[PDB]
Amino acid sequence: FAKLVRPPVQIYGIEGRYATALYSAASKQNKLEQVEKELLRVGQILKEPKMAASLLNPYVKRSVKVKSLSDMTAKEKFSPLTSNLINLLAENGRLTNTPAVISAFSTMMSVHRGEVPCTVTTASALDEATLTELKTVLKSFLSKGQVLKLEVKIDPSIMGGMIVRIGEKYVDMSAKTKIQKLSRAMRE
Amino acid sequence: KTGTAEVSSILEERILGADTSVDLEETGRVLSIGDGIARVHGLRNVQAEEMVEFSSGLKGMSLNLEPDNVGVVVFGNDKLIKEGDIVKRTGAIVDVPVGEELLGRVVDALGNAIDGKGPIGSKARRRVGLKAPGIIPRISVREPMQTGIKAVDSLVPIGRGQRELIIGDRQTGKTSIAIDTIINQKRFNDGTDEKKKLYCIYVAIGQKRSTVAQLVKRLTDADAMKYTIVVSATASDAAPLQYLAPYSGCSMGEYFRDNGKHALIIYDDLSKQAVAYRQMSLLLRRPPGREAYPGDVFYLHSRLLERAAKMNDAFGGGSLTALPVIETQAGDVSAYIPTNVISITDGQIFLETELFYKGIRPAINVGLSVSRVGSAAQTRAMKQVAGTMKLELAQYREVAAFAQFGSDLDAATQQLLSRGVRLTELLKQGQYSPMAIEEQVAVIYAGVRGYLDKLEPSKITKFENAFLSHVISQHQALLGKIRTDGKISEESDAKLKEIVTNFLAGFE
Amino acid sequence: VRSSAGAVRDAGGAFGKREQAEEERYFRARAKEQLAALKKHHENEIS
Amino acid sequence: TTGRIVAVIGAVVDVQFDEGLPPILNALEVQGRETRLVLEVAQHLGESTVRTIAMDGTEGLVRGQKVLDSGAPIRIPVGPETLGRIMNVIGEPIDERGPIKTKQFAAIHAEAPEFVEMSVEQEILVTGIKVVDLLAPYAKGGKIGLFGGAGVGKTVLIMELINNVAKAHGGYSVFAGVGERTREGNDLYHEMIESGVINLKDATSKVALVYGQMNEPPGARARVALTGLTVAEYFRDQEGQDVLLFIDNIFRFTQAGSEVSALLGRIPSAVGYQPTLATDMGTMQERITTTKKGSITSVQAIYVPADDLTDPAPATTFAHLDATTVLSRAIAELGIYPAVDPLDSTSRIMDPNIVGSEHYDVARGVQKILQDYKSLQDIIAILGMDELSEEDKLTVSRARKIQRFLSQPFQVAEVFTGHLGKLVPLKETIKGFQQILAGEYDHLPEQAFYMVGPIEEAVAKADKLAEEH
Repeated sequence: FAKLVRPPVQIYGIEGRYATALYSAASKQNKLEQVEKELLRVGQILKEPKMAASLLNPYVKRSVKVKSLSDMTAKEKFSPLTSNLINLLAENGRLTNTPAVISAFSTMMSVHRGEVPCTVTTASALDEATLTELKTVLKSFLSKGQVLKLEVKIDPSIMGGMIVRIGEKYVDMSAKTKIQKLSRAMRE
Repeated sequence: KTGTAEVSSILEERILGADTSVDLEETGRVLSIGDGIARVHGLRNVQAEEMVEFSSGLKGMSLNLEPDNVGVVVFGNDKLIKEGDIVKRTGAIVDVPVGEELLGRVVDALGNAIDGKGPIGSKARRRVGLKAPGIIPRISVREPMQTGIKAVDSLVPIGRGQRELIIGDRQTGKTSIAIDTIINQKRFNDGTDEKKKLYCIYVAIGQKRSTVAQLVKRLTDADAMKYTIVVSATASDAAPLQYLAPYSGCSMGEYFRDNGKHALIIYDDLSKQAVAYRQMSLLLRRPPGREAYPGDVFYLHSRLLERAAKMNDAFGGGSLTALPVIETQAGDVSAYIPTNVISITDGQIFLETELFYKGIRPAINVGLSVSRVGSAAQTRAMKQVAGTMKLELAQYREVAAFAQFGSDLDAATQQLLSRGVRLTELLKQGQYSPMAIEEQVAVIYAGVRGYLDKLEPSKITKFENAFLSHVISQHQALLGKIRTDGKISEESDAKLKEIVTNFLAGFE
Repeated sequence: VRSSAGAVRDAGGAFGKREQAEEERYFRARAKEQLAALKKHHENEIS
Repeated sequence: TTGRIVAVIGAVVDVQFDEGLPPILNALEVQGRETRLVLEVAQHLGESTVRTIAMDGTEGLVRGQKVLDSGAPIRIPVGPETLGRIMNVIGEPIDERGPIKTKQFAAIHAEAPEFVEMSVEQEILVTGIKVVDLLAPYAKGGKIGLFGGAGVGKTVLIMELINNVAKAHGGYSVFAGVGERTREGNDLYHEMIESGVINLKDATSKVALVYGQMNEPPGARARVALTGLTVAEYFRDQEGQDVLLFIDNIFRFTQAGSEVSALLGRIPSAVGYQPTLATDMGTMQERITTTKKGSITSVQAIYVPADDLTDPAPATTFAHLDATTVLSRAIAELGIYPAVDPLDSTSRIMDPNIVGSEHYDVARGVQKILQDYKSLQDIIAILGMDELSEEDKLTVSRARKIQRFLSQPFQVAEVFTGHLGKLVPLKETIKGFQQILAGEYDHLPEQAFYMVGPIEEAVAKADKLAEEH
């Protein structure tokens, strides 16, 4: 078989297999950015209430669905890769999980351009200077060229401190966990 | 949901328009391979049960045609097949060579010689999956198929075009019944009568190679290979070969049937063909039924056994007797495959281990044995003596419980016990020593007229022998008269009376 | 479903043990008698 | 080639390859293990993944661990240097004595001999055991089975055979312990060292051992039989000589195959067995054969789960054996040892034209008298012995004498019985049983015949019983 080039992050499931096929197809011929843009476009194109209502009805024949999607793709001047992907999803009847495929490819492309999602949780909000030093130190965690994608949620359930997720790495300087630790060890 | 062809390799091919340089009509690429089952992508123009050929020189049969893929069963080890291989159509359903060029040759399930005696003649070929005859071509079973065994020929007659069934336990004598039947046909094949010659086929499913080699040596010793084919599908063979071997044998025999000759096919053992089919079906993810057997396992054996027919003179008159062998486990004739094949066939020779060790070898248990053809498959002389023998044995089987007590019972029961014991000691037979029909009828006639009520039971096995040698040497005219004539004429009856009395007059 | 010889002692119920004992007692008695006769013959054949 | 673990479920590891896949049955080596873990490929799942069974514990495996592809099936060291050693499935030594230094490595997977290689000659193998020699005589080059449940004498009988046949056997010998207690493996190692078949000093060892005991994961138990079989095959072909091959039990091969089938995606068959039971057993039992180039005498112990001889595993194994000796618990309860069932044992050579008419007639007379005894036992359960025809009591007495006379003391069962082992030549067994049937001993008591060798020993034991009466 053709030795497909594996994606950076392995997505699994039906969407995973379709997205890995698309990523392998695009990586050769080097059309990853354009194909991602076209995927974002079809993200809205199919979402149109008329098109969505006409594609979620399993009593319109697959022939009609494929013909309509071919017409839309021609009317949008897409890459042959994206047009063939939409045709393939339509033939296999996998349109109901098309947004899953776009989301999978988005996740797969983000890692391709070197991004490590991050999460910070605190009892209350932060002052922008402190967030700046957080940016600096977290970038210290990352490797060379690995952009960061910070997300700062606010969880009052914890009693203070901070919680940081960087990929699968996790550091919990939160008051609640330390209270729990002392209460347990002291209880013993 | 999910399909097996939705793997990312196929989708990758199809996204960048690389699916147009590949011929998906007569070739396919293996998606999966495991436990002897390959799942192939493509082969869109492949017929059910067609034979495909893998790139590595192996063959396979395409059984499951699903929307996404084709389920091929490999004819050998799946060591040589790897995911991504190339599978090409052969174009033709599986067929085997046929003709008199197979006689005396050991072949495997596909007609390839395995005895190292050179290529196989093979002028004609025949498809293994051919529909059996219909209602009209056949005619009632009338001719006898001389087994050469006193019990089988006397109380469980087998005609030509009949499907008997040698059902029994392990190590009871089933293969011995089959081999004695095969060996007894030399007296007809050697002769010149062209409507009595029987050609034999021995299908050996799932037996180890040493057993088949010893069996072939046994047949060669008895000079009974020149008219025998042996089709080996031994244990090391892949499941599809064990599954096909009965059908290859049946087609090699249907050749003889279609051309006016007569054939005998001995599917030994069918309960192993059922197991091989069960394997193939379970690995193809087909829905299991009772005991994990697929639903169409009755179909598998019925479409095989219903090819044993007796064509009429407007088609040639040939015939194909079938003697399927089945091994019941404890005594369970109510299990699945024993039940199916008991309901398919026309009778049964039921063998025992209680009788085997009580000294009654062959261990044919009459009363449980039956032949729904019956007297129609017997000669007139054999009918005459066997009617009385069967009646007396039936009388003896319902008072055999008293056999231990015996004494302190009325005279009628004593006589029944005595006659029954003499008759049972008469039905005892050696091994690989079949007997012509005249010999059998002479012996049973001596037995059933009371001429052994004086001899002690321990001496009946010696009487039988000495008397038989006597008649075979001194009196050939009477035996020839009975044989050719087919019946016991009044003068022949008187001659038998005088011979039996004169020999018994002094025996000591 | 049938029945076969030597099944009473295959079940091993009450009849099986009863039969085993009915056999063992009798043959112990006969063994004792035969041993007595063997001793008598031994003594009578010394000379 | 280099691949990468992508799943670990029990003993089944799924390995993904970016380059070309490895063929089925190939051995792969996991990189990053202190010991040697070898996986064996069993399926191609598509998408470049291959499923495999691990020949060792899969603890501490990490999704992503690199894997090397050896390119060939598991290759074990073979030759005269393996004699006196012990081995794993993968051939590395487990006797703590150093590397096995051979020049030949043999792959454990091979095709069975073709039909044009089968030997068709049979001659009795006299083992020195009365019941075996009389009713189910063995044969040189033939495959022997020892069926029976747990606790009936399979291991004791096989040890006894090694004591007799192997000790006085010129050719080599192989013992593959498949899924059996490790205590027994050590006991055999030390007993062999004591006897002298395994010599730790010189190079005169006559036995090669392979052990896959029941602490191993199913992958290793399913393949140690093939490892022992490969050693035996090499000694058969290249050495061109007689070989013995003892296996204990060959039911653990089937069972170990059944413990992974469900995880490989196969629907089960009749009773929680893999769908490929008969094929998997045939592709192994078909390499244990006496071709025209050599000769393997194979003795196999076959566990029968819950004494059920109709279970699929023993039921299927029955068809691959020339001789069988069905040890029975109902006879071991009576104290008759070995508990070989005289009516449920058979041999191929048991014909008048191979053994002789005297041997055959004696055997058939014994079997007939025992069957008649079984028939009578039903009546004795109602009447009683006192009410039998004076001829029947004769049958019962002969049957009990014959039942006891088949018992024999082994040289390896000294510890249990405390008696001394006896080897009975074939002519003496035939004479003993012919005399017992002919009535030349219908005065000696039954117990005189219990656990003795030739018949004269029974006479002497009866004399002693009478003197201290």
